[PDB]
Amino acid sequence: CTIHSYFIYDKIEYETITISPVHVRVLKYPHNILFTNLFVSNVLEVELNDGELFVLACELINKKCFQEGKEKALYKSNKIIYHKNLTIFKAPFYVTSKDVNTECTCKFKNNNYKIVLKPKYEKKVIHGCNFSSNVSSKHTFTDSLDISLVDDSAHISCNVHLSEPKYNHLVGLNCPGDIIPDCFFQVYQPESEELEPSNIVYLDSQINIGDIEYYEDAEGDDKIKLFGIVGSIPKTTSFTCICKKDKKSAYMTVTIDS
Amino acid sequence: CTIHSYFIYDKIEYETITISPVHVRVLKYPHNILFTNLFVSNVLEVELNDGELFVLACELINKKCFQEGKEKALYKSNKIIYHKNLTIFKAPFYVTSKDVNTECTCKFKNNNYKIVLKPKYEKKVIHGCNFSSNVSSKHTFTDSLDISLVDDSAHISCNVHLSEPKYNHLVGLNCPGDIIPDCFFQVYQPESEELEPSNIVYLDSQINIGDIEYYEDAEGDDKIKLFGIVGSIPKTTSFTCICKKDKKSAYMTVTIDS
Amino acid sequence: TGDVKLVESGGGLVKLGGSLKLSCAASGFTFSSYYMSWVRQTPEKRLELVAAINNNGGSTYYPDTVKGRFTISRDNAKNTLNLQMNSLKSEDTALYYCTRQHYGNLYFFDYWGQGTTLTVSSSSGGGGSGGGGQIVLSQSPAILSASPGEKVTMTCRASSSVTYIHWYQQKPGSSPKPWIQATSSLASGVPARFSGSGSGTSYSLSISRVEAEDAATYYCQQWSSNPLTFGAGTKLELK
Amino acid sequence: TGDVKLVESGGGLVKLGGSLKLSCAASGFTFSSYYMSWVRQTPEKRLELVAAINNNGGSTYYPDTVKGRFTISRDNAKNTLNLQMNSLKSEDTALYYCTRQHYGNLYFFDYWGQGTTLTVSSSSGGGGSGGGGQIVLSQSPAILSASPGEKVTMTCRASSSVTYIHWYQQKPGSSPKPWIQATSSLASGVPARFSGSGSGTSYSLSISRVEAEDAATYYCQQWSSNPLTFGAGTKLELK
Ligand SMILES: *[C@@H]1O[C@H](CO[C@@H]2O[C@@H](C)[C@@H](O)[C@@H](O)[C@@H]2O)[C@@H](O)[C@H](O)[C@H]1NC(C)=O
Ligand SMILES: *[C@@H]1O[C@H](CO[C@@H]2O[C@@H](C)[C@@H](O)[C@@H](O)[C@@H]2O)[C@@H](O)[C@H](O)[C@H]1NC(C)=O
Repeated sequence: CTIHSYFIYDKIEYETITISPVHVRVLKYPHNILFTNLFVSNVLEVELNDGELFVLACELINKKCFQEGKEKALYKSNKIIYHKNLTIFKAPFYVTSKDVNTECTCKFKNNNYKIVLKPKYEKKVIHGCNFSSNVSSKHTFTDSLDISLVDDSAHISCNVHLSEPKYNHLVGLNCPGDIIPDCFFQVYQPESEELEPSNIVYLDSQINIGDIEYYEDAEGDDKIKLFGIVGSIPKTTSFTCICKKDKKSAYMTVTIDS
Repeated sequence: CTIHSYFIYDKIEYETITISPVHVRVLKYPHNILFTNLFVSNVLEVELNDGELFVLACELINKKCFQEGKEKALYKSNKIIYHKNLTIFKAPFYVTSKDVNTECTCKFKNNNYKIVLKPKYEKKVIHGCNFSSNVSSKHTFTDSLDISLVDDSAHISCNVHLSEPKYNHLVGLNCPGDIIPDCFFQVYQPESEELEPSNIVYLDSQINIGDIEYYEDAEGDDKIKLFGIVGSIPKTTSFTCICKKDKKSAYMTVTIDS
Repeated sequence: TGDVKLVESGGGLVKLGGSLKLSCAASGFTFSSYYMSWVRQTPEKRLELVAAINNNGGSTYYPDTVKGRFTISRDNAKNTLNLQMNSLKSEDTALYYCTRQHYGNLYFFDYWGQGTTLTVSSSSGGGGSGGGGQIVLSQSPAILSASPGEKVTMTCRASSSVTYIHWYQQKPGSSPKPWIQATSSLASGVPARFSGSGSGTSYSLSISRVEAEDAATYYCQQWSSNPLTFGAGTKLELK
Repeated sequence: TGDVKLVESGGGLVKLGGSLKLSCAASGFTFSSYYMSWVRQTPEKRLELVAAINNNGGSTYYPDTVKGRFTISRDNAKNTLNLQMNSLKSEDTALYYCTRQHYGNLYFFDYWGQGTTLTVSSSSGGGGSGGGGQIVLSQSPAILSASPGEKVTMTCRASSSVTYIHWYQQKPGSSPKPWIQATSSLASGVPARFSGSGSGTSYSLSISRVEAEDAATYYCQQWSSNPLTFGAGTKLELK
């Protein structure tokens, strides 16, 4: 095993070993960790950066915390670590809107300290293909190809190529029909130069990075699937995702250099 | 008149005035001029650069010269200047193949001096759209969109954007059907932000540059139209060209910054 | 769903000065990618642009004959086109077609609906309350009676320069149909005997060998400046 | 021209050891953008890949049962597919379909021709000289006799892991037709009562309410490693 990625109380501070933020190289967490020891009127408002961590040390949480918002807003984090009553919050790389927050209640002493986190919103385009035809959407894509414009029984590609020493982008698609395979948790291998098959594989195995954040959304019969990549990849990786609506089909090919 | 471009014996050495290479600013010719005064065995072989000039001073040419090749090759120049028996040759910016040459016969004294020019071939991609479906072609395009893949009665764009301080590129298309308008001598104006018409205009007026070289080719029912641009343009210019095959149509939009 | 379809609803009879709303249901295409228009056909068979709206619905145009009385609107989510017509005059009595153009097809009216009739109600006929402050199209002849197998030509003269002309063919009982796109590019299915040519103020449509199938009214149309205008039509006859 | 069409020619009767050339005429698509295959159907109704060629025609694959006897070729300029068959054996007696896949459709055989028959000529029937050094597909049951309005399920087991299965439906007198793409994505027009599921070595096709229209042979197909293989088929019956 050449396990080499970031570590946040994951299984192979330390206690088969957990790792706070066969060769198993441990990378020191690439982001800032914000620790709270348990502000104005028993509540604490905190702005988090994309990927920034927030750890709370509190042994009293009477119900599920940081799983709901303290206003008309749901700030969803993909990693809410619960261990030895030391909850861990990982700020996402994508969010539906700026008007979003999450709440946690820590019963410290005989007072309810409630934490509220907000995002330092940054307008982010998705490097990918929009195969839908609605001009109304909360998502912006680098490429577009309205699948309704393609002929029945035809197959057309929409290519996306990424070429940066270090990456920090969102890759995804918008499909008004069926997505093949279950993108982006599983992607379709690139085409061979020889007469060889192309299989469905997990994206994690193809890119070979840990905690690859995956995001999703839906706006009518339009499905949005996305994923975030932060850092340099070991090798130039390519993969595909198919969108298909009735007799029309279009496929997104993605090539990421390094 | 603010006539401001290159000059090669054109009408408004000097003799309403001709100009060897109302405000009329004369720009000194942006390329090297090669003069022959009239080599091995009464013939001269010369390699020319893209845009380089070659002037022959000879008062005796019994028939049309530099209009035909001295081998299985036709090296076509868009500007063959005939004035005061001082023929001028302007090397093109596009050529079908490397195996190409042109011949001229100068009756100097009592000996036939025959000039032969060849190109310093450089593999050049065309910034534009290939709407055809044949993999066999002598031309390479930056973008492709096989029009046979588009649905009947649908209209899809293929965009090309150029962004360089100084340009030296070929812009064009390959259409398997009808080209609208007569591209690239005349192009279709860009789309208005308001409810205003878009007209057919000459490309020369849109880009505002002199001697914009235009090239063409055909491979079966596939029509290739191209044009060359060398230098910085006064302002960010955009224009369109439509390709249409039966009920299918696709349009190339071109935006050139500066 | 299916192929392109435009269905006009509303219309009937309104007193002079009255109000009426017309609607158009678009199906079989991405509606939001097309410019939409209301184009009417007078009892004299003249074609006139009544209103036009851009793709997003933020820009509209109305000729001076309807400006301040009619209002064009679109609902891209419902795939609908609307026209609220106020202070109706006798001049407004026409068949109202719903039709589309795309910036990418050189603003060619490739699909037209069957039309919805409006009858607003002394006599009249001719002209059309238009012809002022616009490029006018003069077609000649008004009636071309030719013998089969003959080469025919009809002309379209423009009051001032137009950079292109579109030709449309209309047979009784049906709406106009695309015939010649951008001066010389024949529409899909149009026989090779047809040709289109011209520049400046003079354009033409020619048929190398006329047949029974060609008998129809051919209209030329320009859009080099607002408003967009059509000619009166050349009725091709083979008696 | 028109819609996708694949016409197979040649075939008839050849003595054992003889030679024969088959041809396929492709029309209605950009042929050079598709991978082409010759897939035969034994008298036992087994489907077997005979040969495959890539888009440019530079890469070919032949299973060990035909490798060294058959040769696949394509002429992208003529829109043709050829198969030269040498040293013909009794095992080669089958209906030869010409069919297509695209890398972009997950190599799904979306169009198949009607087939060309070859009769090379003691008795036999079963197996198919295949099943060696390949992922084998085991379908169960061979005959599913169900009553209308019943929920039915047919299974497709794979000798070793496959990352997806394609389902095809075949009714007597016609070639196989796309039914379920990439395990669970129904083909165009396929009723909502049909569903497909699975992973690893176990996959299935289910029908929520069986009807007279569903009566057909359903084949599963895998392409996770060379060669590409199909199962034997589950004949759906409603007597
Ligand atoms: C096109 O989209 C319209 C607006 O969508 C709404 O706003 C976006 C930003 C999302 O929040 C989405 O979930 C909302 O539905 C719809 O009203 C309209 O019906 C859509 N049109 C079609 C044909 O789907
Ligand atoms: C596709 O192209 C084939 C090869 O074209 C030939 O070579 C190119 C490089 C040009 O020189 C061209 O003028 C030549 O024709 C053709 O043989 C073939 O027929 C073409 N296919 C179709 C359907 O047009």
